[PDB]
Amino acid sequence: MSLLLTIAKEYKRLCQDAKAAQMMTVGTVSNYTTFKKWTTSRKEKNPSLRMRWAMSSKFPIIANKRMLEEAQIPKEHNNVALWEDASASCINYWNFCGPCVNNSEVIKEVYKSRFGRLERRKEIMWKELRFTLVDRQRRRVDTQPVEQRLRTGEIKDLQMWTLFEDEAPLASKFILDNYGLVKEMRSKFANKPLNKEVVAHMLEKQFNPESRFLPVFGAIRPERMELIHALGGETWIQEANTAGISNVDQRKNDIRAVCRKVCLAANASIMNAKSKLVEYIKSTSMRIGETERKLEELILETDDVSPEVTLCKSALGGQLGKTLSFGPMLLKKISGSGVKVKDTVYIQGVRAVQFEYWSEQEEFYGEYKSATALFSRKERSLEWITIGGGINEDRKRLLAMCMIFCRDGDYFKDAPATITMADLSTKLGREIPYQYVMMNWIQKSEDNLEALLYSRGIVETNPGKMGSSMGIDGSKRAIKSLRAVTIQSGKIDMPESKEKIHLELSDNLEAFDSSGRIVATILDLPSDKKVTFQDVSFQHPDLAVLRDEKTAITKGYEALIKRLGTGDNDIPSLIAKKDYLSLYNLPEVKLMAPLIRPNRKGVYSRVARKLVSTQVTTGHYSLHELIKVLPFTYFAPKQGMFEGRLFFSNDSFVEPGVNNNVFSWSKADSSKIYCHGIAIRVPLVVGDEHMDTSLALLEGFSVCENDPRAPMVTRQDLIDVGFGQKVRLFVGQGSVRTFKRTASQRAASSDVNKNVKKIKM
Amino acid sequence: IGAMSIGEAIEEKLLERAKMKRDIGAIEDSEYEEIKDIIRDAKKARLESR
Amino acid sequence: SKTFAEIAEAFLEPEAVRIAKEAVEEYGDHERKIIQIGIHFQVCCMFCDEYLSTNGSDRFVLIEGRKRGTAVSLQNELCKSYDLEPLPFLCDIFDREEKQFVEIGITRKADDSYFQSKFGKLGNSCKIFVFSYDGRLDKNCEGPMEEQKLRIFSFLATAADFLRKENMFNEIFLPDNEETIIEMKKGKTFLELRDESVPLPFQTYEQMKDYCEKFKGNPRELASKVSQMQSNIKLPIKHYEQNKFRQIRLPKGPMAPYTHKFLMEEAWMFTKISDPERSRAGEILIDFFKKGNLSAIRPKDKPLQGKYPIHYKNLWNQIKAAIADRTMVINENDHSEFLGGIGRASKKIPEISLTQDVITTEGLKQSENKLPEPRSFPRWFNAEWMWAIKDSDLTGWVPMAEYPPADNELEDYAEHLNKTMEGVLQGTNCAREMGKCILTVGALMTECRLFPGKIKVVPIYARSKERKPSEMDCLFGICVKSKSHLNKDDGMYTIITFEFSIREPNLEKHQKYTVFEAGHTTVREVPLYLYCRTTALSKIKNDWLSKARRCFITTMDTVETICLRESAKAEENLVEKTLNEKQMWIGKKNGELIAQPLREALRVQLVQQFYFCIYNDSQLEGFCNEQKKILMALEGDKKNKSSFGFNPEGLLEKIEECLINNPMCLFMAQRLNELVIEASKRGAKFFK
RNA sequence: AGUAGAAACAAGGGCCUUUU
Repeated sequence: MSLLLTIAKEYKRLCQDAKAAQMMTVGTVSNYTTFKKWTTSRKEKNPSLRMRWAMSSKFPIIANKRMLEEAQIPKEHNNVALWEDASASCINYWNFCGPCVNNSEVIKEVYKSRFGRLERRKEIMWKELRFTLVDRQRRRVDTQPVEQRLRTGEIKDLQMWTLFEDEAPLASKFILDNYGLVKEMRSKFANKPLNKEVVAHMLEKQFNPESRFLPVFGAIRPERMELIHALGGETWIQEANTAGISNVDQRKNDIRAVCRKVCLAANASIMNAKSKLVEYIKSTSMRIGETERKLEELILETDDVSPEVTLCKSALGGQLGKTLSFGPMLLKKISGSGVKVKDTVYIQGVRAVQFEYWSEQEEFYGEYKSATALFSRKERSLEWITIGGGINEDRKRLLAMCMIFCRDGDYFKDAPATITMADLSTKLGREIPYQYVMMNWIQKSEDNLEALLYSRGIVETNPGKMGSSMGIDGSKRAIKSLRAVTIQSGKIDMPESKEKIHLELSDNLEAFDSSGRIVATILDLPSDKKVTFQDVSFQHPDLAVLRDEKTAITKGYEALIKRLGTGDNDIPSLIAKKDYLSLYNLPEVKLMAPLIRPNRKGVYSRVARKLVSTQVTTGHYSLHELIKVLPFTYFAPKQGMFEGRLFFSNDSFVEPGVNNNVFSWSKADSSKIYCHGIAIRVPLVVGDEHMDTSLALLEGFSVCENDPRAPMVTRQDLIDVGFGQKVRLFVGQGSVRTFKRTASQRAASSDVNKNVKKIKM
Repeated sequence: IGAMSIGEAIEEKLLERAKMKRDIGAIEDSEYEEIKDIIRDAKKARLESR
Repeated sequence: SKTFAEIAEAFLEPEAVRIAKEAVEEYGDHERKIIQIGIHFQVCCMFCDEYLSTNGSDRFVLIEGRKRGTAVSLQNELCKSYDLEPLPFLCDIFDREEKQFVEIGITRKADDSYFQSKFGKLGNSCKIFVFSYDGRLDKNCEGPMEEQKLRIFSFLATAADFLRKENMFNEIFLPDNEETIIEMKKGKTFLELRDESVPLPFQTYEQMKDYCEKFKGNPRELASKVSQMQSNIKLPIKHYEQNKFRQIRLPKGPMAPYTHKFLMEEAWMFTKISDPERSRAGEILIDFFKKGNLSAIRPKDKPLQGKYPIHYKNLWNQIKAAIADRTMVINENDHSEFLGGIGRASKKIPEISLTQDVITTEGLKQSENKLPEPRSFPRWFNAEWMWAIKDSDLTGWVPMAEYPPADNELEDYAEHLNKTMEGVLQGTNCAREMGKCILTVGALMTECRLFPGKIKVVPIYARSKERKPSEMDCLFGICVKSKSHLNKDDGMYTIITFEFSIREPNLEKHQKYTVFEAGHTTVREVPLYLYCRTTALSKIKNDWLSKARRCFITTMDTVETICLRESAKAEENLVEKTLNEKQMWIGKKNGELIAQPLREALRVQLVQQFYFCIYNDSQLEGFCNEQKKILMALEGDKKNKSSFGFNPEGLLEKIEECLINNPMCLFMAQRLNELVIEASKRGAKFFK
């Protein structure tokens, strides 16, 4: 308003100047950031003293005049200098009595993190303080329970698209994919009196899991690490049960299970395991709380250092940590080097089998359940191993898997009699190296493990070293103990390195990392297991258990949703032209008509043929209901009694209005259709009464060749633009572009892959 | 970030805001024309000056 | 994101990244271009959009991603089969339907320079499409399919946003064909210098670079040189057991004199019932003056000792007149001027106005820096310590907050320990001095801030509580502060301190003060003594004295570091037993080692921390930094660890260098010597 | 006078720069 005129006059005054005009004219807008530093640069060494100094002053505070005048609060209620025409005391007067905000219940959403902290803390049953020398391990962890953890780029787009839409940047992939989260955030913080910067900063903190390198004891869960300071120190422990707070392990566990399942499925195709794996990953999703997320993004966000996730991250191309693996064991190379060197091993009598072994000094941290180690190898020999675990069995298993890692012992020279050529290799036509065979051998029976440990030389426990010794049963001390097996108390501190290594994978799912090393494989996973996954979507033929009927209905609904794109002879355009009659002869309804229960098909068509008209003509319609009931409008109307439900030929119905398993939706997430527990994405080409907003149209538009003839419109006027009509539009900051309302988003990955495959012929 | 200068961004955004508030908000065609004329004068002055 | 490949995978598909990487490796060019080529390759593949010809067969055939060797082979094969003319240069795609090649290009600048150059090079032979990131197309023929255009322009828009975000939308990463050689702008002068910094053997950076890039290892020569350096050194190694630590030598001279601003042991105080309404400094001073005991004081002309008596007597009378007037502002007279040095600041002389004659008229020579002088061990410090380890007949001298609620056992334990320690520590005399410092310096801080340029009057007071009861305001003495115009950090502003006493002044100890016997006071009647000092302070000393409450934290930390450790070795709550029983040696008497529970050695610890706050200087810093070696040697001796060193004599010299005119340093050194002596009876590595 | 350190203050500009 008049303020606008003032802003324009100010701009005019500035441009009348010469220097400001020069700096504004030249360069791009980024210069602002730079200038933001050349100004207001001043700090102070001891701020505390300065504050005490200033507070004493006659009038320390600063307050805007217009706010004080608007408040109409007494100048000096009792001979107190609230302001010349301000003291700190003034704030007290305001707080005790003064202008009251209509409601302050929005603060609970702004600071959802801290209220969550308080809510979690109120449910902790404190048991009993005890005293003892706690064993603490210094390891990286996360100290904030967070849902839907994202990167800084996504967070930045979330803030811009939830607060400043008029200055929103061009629609990203994430915003289109995750529209339920953006809608949920937008609703709470729209048309509200708020300091926007504060809210943005708090959403940044909301979506950032604070990872720190700390001493730790006991379980590792963000719910505890946020208050670890009040659970135990080096000398005391305040017992407390924190199991049932913000369960974050069940979703990580489910993600790992799903990755295991897909990786085990996609090993069947010898020639095309990799491509099948990628296709399997892309055509799958899972529900997190309220929202449904694509598996690929979840895998990219996660930090689970496990062979399943490692392989999937490699396949998609995600970079991952410098973390090796060997079965259900963990490793981390502290130092050293080496180079492959082949050696033969006779399985039975004379049966040469080649195996490669590194040749150099090499230190290695290791981590098995409730045990840790710091071993070293040298030219096909286990030089030493220092353990700091706390369980006899975990200690033994760790030592054995470490020995195997380094191919030490006579068995590698002269294989045990028991192992045969049938199990050595080619379970499914793929060779299995010796080391994994020995691993399976040890897992198979304890006696083999005992034989392996016996293979390492045994000596007599010298005096003094009794405490630093390990028998065959993992005894703390004995009279005879394993050669060069030191033992100590206290978990070995986990190393740390903020490095990111690119690593590929072979046709046999062998993840190389810019060198020979095999970071992970499919032969270091549980054999197999059956699981019933909840709230997941395996939209792929091979990964499906349903019959042809519900699959056919779901396919028909997908086909109907495939005509929701832009262009004439389509549902949205026809609705704009109010030509409901054409909808009744669309190809997809003709394809879907056979399914419709023929006995009362006509009656169903009449009711739905009526509903669409009422929705279409009036201008108030439910897109979801329209898609739901278009299949019945193929046949000629008839006469009959309508019970209330529109059946198919498979004893599955849909009631017009109330969600059911066969067809569900929600006003919260209006971009999903749940057909028999299958998530069907609807494109965002046209808004509906509930979903109506700036976002529901973004997919339809796209950029095109610049044309200065087309008009310049507002963001809201986008709703009014014709299909296949060009228009210029300000986007983000300092960008004027041209948009054409035709959906053109073909698959980029598929085409690029195909061309690359062709390049190899 | 962009390719426009500061002046150009202010010019276009201000014009868009004025159009949005004349369309629906409490602004009169006279006020909209006055502001737009002021903006045109400011742009001309900025470019001509240096 | 530390390498370019990751940045390209952010938007580009990783496959195209690998392709462009292999291509760069084959050509041998910088890898900085992995992005540009990748973008071009992606544009072509997406451009193709699996389009088909009339024959239901593929329409576009790529030639770009293929290796150079097979590129010209496919090009010639196609130019021949369809009976086309061979082109001199290479292209990117071969449209079969129109039987002609199509090159593609991408120029950041919105100008036709690149298109013009490319068209000139290729003329009109084939179809060229010069896209632009900001929506511009330059061609020489009909435009492509609309879908193809909208996919190219969307991809380019996203890519330009993701570059502009990272500050990589420049010629460096997106150059044209010509501007492909980025290099540091080697200047004539920079080279002229670099060629002069090359070590003596070499004479040009080229020789040094050629010698370093090909440097090979010759361990024989390196080891020989190492041994020759290991022989011409003869590094001494000294196991302490054989070479013992001689006792520290302390300086010699007169006893170290009292330096703290406010008297502790001697100071005599006046009490008055607390008035909440009148809680201000001046209000308390006036109320104390009104009873009339203060107005009785009438110092004698002759002081017991000290100098400048007349000035002090005049200032005392002026202060009394000020209070009588209820205006605590002193006028600037000769006595105040002299004590405050208002005008005793040397006046700067310009150098341009100087001449040998001026030098002759008044002596002119570089300031003969008067380093401090050495003072011998103080024999009075022990008395102050013992006095400070006694109760003050009052409690709650230092203020405190209110303890918060509790929910878990741990909090109850913390609150019980804190309550016990605070109760023990609130009755002593050291805490009375803590309160006196906190309040007096707070008042003086809030005066120097408000009324600089006016020699205000501030009292030396405190607040306390009678044991179990009412509260009490105590008045140890009076202060004043000369102009505190603290324009800069770490300023300087003289103050003046009058304080009462009932004790005769020592000559060696109370050298600073200038006492005046002042009548009598009841308790029976007793003489009085008016101790008139003239000290100085700064901002930093003020803030730290006003935050002296820190000592409680350190003392509690030590006590609970001992109690939790003793409790863990037994896995049971052993704190009260440790506090009551555990005996801590705290001195010697009659040649024996005295010991008392921890509950009574908290007082010693607290006094130690307070004195660290008070007498802190560079000397104490250096000392406490150089004594650690000796304590580590002691521990090594206790555990029979054959410690050793290279030159202990130098260490002792360094230590004795930082012992000058600071009582605390000297006292602690004498105690350290007595410690090593007493331990020599049960340990080694120390000489007598 | 005093402070403290390995040099600086002991106001500077032309009349200005009270609640533990």
